[PDB]
Amino acid sequence: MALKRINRELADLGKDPPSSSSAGPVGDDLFHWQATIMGPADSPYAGGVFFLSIHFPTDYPFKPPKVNFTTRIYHPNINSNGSICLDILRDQWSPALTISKVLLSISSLLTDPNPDDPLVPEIAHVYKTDRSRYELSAREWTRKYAI
Amino acid sequence: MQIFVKTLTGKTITLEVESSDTIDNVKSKIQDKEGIPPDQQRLIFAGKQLEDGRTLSDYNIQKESTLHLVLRLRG
Amino acid sequence: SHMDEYQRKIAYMYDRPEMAVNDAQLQLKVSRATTFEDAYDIISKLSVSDMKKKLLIRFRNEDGLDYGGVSREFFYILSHAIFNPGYSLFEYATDDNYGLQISPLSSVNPDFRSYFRFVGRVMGLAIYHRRYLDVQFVLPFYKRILQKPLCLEDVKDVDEVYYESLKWIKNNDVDESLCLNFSVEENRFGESVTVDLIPNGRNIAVNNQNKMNYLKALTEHKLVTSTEEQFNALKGGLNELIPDSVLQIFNENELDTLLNGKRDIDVQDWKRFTDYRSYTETDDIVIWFWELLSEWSPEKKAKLLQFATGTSRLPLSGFKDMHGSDGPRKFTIEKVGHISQLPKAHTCFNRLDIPPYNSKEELEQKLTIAIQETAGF
Repeated sequence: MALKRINRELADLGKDPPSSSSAGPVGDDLFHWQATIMGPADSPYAGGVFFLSIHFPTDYPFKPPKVNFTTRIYHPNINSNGSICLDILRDQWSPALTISKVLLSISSLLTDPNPDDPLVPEIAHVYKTDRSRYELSAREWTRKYAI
Repeated sequence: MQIFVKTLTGKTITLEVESSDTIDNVKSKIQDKEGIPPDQQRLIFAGKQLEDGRTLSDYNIQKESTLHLVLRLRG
Repeated sequence: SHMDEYQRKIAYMYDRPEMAVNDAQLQLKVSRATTFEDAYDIISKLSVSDMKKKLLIRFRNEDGLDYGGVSREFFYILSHAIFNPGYSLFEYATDDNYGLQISPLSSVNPDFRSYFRFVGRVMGLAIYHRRYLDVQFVLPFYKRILQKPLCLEDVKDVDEVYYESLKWIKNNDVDESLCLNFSVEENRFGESVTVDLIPNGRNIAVNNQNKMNYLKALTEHKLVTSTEEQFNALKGGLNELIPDSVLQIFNENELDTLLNGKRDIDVQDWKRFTDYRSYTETDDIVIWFWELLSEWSPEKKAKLLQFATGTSRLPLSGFKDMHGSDGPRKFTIEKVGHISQLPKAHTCFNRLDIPPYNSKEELEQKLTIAIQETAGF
């Protein structure tokens, strides 16, 4: 049940992809995927490319996958190690969700950072107090790392 | 008018509202039709999150507008 | 009152003629460092008649009085040794929700039956001689020991997300978009192997007319069929001393109390293994917080722990080996927010944001109000 579903997800991505984000098994191991996210053009991360590592647990689709960032991003909800626990992947998970919905949710999160879950309190404070400084810092980081 | 909502599982919801109707009224209608509390409802239109205290026309919502229900931010 | 009825049951159980100890004394000597090896060497050879005599325990090269405390310390060490997941016998149900259960991989050993019979003998010895372990299994384990039917709700104790997904499948309809079928993939030492819930199960898709049978088979396989031989050996070892007609007067909670005593959360370990952000050990909001945690009942402490971390269960070694959503993440106290706001909790990071209040009464009121909706123990 944990392999036919993953094959179906890969086939669906190979037919009608989001055309911006991409996914693929690393070498030949269906339980370890690489993903690429294009920075949204309406957010300070525009022009950047981000890489994600997705681990599919054996209990898939009952248990959500584990996604971790690889490139550092100045975000109030992404820490230095780059871990996102957002409820689609820890609490609000149902078997009907696919891996493309997760990527769409993350690409939406890269535009509306959460203020009330200050995973990085310094960055959250900068965001809540000095919006212009926050956006300038985010663009500086995106130029610095995401290239 | 009529608007369309795509949920997490692919279910499509049709809502009979008006652009002058407030966000609170639309969320109340959605809760009545589905049972999802308005606070837990995160509807994205044109890549932006709608907020209470306003109307649909305040977000440039028109006939047969498409909304996507997404998951709340916890990070 | 639950406590009075439980005491009546305990007295009736220990007054039975088939659970009466003898007068001769059995001296059981174990070295402190190698507790597990010597315990398995001695216990796994004792006769049932020998195990019913008075249990006298003396650690090697440690002469002292109050043998009761020595025996209690020995049972604590043995229970924290044999049930430790690193020994590849038991395992946590989930990393972020610490619940012990029999590990399916434990079958890799050439003879797991001897080890699990030893574990059963240890548990029977602990119950028989009025000594408490300190492990905390999951409710399905106790329901199995008493031979109770296991249903879907029992998966809630084991894994919350798994139970939520199963309930989702039960409630909403299932299409062909979900490529679900009667087979479970298990990764045993790298290689992934497929187990058929029903014969020729990998070629049967779960329509809307099969999802109930699919849920039944999944629950049975997850909770029972994966650990048949090992649990059979363990229960044989346990029933060697305690006849099954005696255990079947309790339930899944009274048996837990009998095995582990009254569950409590230590405060000294909690204080010694916490960290602060923007706070210092000499700050008033910390000393007041620890005084309040000192003079609190165990139920409210468990409620606070579940409110902050997310679960009311602790790892086998206290707060030292505490895991978060992403990895090791000890209990953290942070100064975040305005005075008026209630204390908040980030569960996936084990963080408690406590604003800088002005008096201990205010902190007590805010902290008691902020955890009302939480349920502990």
